[PDB]
Amino acid sequence: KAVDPFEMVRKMGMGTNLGNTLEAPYEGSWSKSAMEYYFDDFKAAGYKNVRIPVRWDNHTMRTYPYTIDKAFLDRVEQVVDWSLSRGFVTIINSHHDDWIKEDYNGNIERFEKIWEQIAERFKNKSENLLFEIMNEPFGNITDEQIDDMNSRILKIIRKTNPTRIVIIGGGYWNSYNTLVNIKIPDDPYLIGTFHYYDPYEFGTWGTQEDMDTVVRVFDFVKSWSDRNNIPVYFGAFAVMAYADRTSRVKWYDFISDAALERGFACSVWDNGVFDMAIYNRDTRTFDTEILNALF
Ligand SMILES: O[C@@H]1[C@@H](O)[C@H](O[C@@H]2CO[C@@H](O)[C@H](O)[C@H]2O)OC[C@H]1O
Repeated sequence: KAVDPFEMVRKMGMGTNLGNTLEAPYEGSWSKSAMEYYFDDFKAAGYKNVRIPVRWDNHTMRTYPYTIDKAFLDRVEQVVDWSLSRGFVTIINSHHDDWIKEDYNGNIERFEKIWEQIAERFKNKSENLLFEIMNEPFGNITDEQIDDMNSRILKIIRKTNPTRIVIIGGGYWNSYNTLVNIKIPDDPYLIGTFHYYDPYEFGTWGTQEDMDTVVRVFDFVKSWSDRNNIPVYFGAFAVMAYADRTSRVKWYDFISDAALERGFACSVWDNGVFDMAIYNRDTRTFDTEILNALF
């Protein structure tokens, strides 16, 4: 007996991303690196969870045995503990580690070793630390390889983390269609996550129709959720350009109302740039209007 996915999702509520930080090529190379006070402010702001993207590529050896720099693991643990110590449901993953998609067969072992070491190093963390296998799994990889990856990375995790909730891609959506996974691993500690995906990238968001599209997507995902008995998590919503200020505020308010109503847990995307940012890391102030739209 441990905490179950549905209980975890209800607990996660609305949260935030620590974007363009640990998933940049090197911490700091993009947005300001992680500072402990970030978490004090997130807490004071109402966030109930913090997703922490991480790109392991440049901190892991490029050749066998694919060891992760101890120094980097220490760094991620420091940031995780700041989050966990403040009561946040904390999520860590693999983000922008595209090398794995560029050659699945050739790089899957390095990906396993990476996950092997992560699971090991955090095996004793609170139940509130969740393992998200890979940020946006859909794309330049086959549906079979995606399924193979989840099964094997999940199996690695389970050896040292028997009951820790793992997050895997449940599907994605766009203005034309929604895709959901039918092939779900047989595990009692999984949460499904969906992101906006468009296989044909080759307007501006915020309209009426756009909202009708999302409510549609959300209802289908919800049906998926009830049918497969698996909670839902929108790990990075509101990653779009809007026609104007008033439209942006409206979208955050809408999206979060619709998700929380259907019992979905979610994290807003915040790249810390002042440009899809809600929290200013230099002034330690939030875009109050948006924060109120989320809660
Ligand atoms: O500044 C850019 C970031 O905003 C960008 O972050 C992507 C935004 O969409 C989300 O779905 C992705 O997860 C997130 O990585 O990355 C590139 C950077 O230059």
